[PDB]
Amino acid sequence: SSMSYSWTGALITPCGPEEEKLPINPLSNSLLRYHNKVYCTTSKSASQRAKKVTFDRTQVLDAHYDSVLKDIKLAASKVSARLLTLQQACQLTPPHSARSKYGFGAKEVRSLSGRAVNHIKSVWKDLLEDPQTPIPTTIMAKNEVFCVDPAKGGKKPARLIVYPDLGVRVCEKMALYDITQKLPQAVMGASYGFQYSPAQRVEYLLKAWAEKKDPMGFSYDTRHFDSTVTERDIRTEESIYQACSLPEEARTAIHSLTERLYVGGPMFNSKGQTCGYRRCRASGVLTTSMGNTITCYVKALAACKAAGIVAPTMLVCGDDLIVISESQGTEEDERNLRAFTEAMTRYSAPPGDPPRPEYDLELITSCSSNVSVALGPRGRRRYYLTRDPTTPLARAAWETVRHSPINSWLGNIIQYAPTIWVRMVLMTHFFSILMVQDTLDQNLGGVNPLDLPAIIERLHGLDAFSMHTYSHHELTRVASALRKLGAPPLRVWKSRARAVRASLISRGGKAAVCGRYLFNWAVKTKLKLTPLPEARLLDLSSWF
RNA sequence: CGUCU
Ligand SMILES: *O[C@H]1[C@@H](O)[C@H](n2cnc3c(N)ncnc32)O[C@@H]1COP(=O)(O)OP(=O)(O)OC[C@@H](O)[C@@H](O)[C@@H](O)Cn1c2nc(=O)[nH]c(=O)c-2nc2cc(C)c(C)cc21
Ligand SMILES: Nc1nc2c(ncn2[C@@H]2O[C@H](COP(=O)(O)OP(=O)(O)O)[C@@H](O)[C@H]2O)c(=O)[nH]1
Ligand SMILES: [Mn+2]
Ligand SMILES: [Mn+2]
Repeated sequence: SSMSYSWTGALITPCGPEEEKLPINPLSNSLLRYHNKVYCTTSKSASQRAKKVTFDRTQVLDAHYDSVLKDIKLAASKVSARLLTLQQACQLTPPHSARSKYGFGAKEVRSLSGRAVNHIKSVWKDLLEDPQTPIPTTIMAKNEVFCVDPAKGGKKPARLIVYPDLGVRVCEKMALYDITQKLPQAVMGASYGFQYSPAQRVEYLLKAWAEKKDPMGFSYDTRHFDSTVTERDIRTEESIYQACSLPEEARTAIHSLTERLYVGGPMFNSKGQTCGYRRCRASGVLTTSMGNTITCYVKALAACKAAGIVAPTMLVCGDDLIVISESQGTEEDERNLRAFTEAMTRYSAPPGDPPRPEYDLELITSCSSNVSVALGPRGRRRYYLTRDPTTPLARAAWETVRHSPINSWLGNIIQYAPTIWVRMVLMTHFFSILMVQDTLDQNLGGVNPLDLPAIIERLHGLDAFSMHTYSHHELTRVASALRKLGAPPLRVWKSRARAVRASLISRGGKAAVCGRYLFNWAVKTKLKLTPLPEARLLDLSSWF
């Protein structure tokens, strides 16, 4: 049947010179040694990611799909949505957003400049009326930093990103932005993944897993999920959008966006030639993150009934997904997950790595993270969220003229602040750099470094300063990830942080706070860390 | 490029 893409042969060009590493990486050449292993996915490789994602999709839905889709449309019934004033939509355009062909950019859209407000008024007028003629879209390579894995091919090709003009993107928010805010939370309930915070996700899977008389979990993600999206899939997506209370102007524009934009259309490279025709999800539209999640919930929930997964609890975050269900004996469980994958490929959502049932919560990985255990200050099992530190580390060493990595360090130091690798490797190197730079209180990312103990206690609680025995898996992984990248062994970071703690305490003030809290683990003789006044005297909602 | 915390 349908082919996800049909190419013209025109290279996917780069929309701006690509960064090259320098002969000295001054910030990270103490963090790790093997810089030759850290790469970035240029548009050269885009040529070859194209091959990976072009193929012949063919679905075979069945009574299990159609039973789910029906009650999901019944969830959609209880949702009331509203249009978005052309102004309000312009106000939600991101500040660095890519400018429009027709001479105006994000700065002009957000300040309601006259020229932009008229062009968008006419785009939205072409959206109403003309419901058939496609909307031209642009196709970009996406540059990303990784570590080479010789096992799995050496260097990943660049993911492909496809987006309409800026005029169109404001119109999408008009038609669909309010939908996105309500629909998934309504159709999927507690199974909606983006809803939870890192601590909340953990509390969930822990509850889901103890609620079983004999738990069994697995994760499933589909391969090339943007490409496995058939046209019927998108139109059945609209079928759910339209099931809510919409002003009639919404339905017209929605229906026209689904035809002219979402179901496919031409594609042009940054140079401007014709590049191909797309017949799948264009990753890079408003619905992308929500369509993905909803479609995935349907196909998943369908396949759960086909295979007979019993009492399953779910957690969908886009096309990543995890099911904690009731074990049916080992050898039925293996048979069911094959039925599961079987349905999921008859739904045009084949897997990547084939799923496998696991009976220990640490071995399930969804959204590039897993759950592990450590011991808390009192001796209690503390469950946190961790990951394979390979890619965060490779990114800590990405250092060109344009890009500086200190953001990458903080972004992970916060997100994964309880993990052994952050506590010992990232935090040690972070303060070790800023004390020497003497830039120990800039405003990196709208954040101040000297607040980290307060921020961390706000988000992960005081135990992130006092967690000590680490799970065997997590040790072997951290140890081996450092080894893979040239970084010192954990032993060396223990000594390095012992000293970074010294300079921090001795600097006094808010610095000495960081030294005693973030590096309690380093000292021979701990200090009993009490809560901080800023466990509420810190606004809990600047990003969370 | 889009969504999100
Ligand atoms: O490696 C990432 C990541 O750790 C952090 N980052 C980016 N986006 C987010 C979100 N949504 N939540 C949490 N943390 C985030 O910063 C790194 C990305 O920046 P990068 O260095 O890759 O790009 P540039 O060098 O072009 O720009 C420097 C940025 O650091 C800067 O723009 C800053 O504003 C990043 N930043 C956000 N940026 C953004 O556009 N939107 C957001 O909502 C952002 N939120 C945050 C939140 C925090 C806590 C930080 C530290 C930075 C953020
Ligand atoms: N626009 C955009 N979409 C993304 C990005 N990453 C993931 N997605 C979407 O979410 C889906 C999840 O895919 P992923 O698990 O990252 O890898 P894949 O399934 O092999 O393509 C993708 O097909 C995209 O549609 C991104 O950086 N930008
Ligand atoms: Mn995937
Ligand atoms: Mn995924």
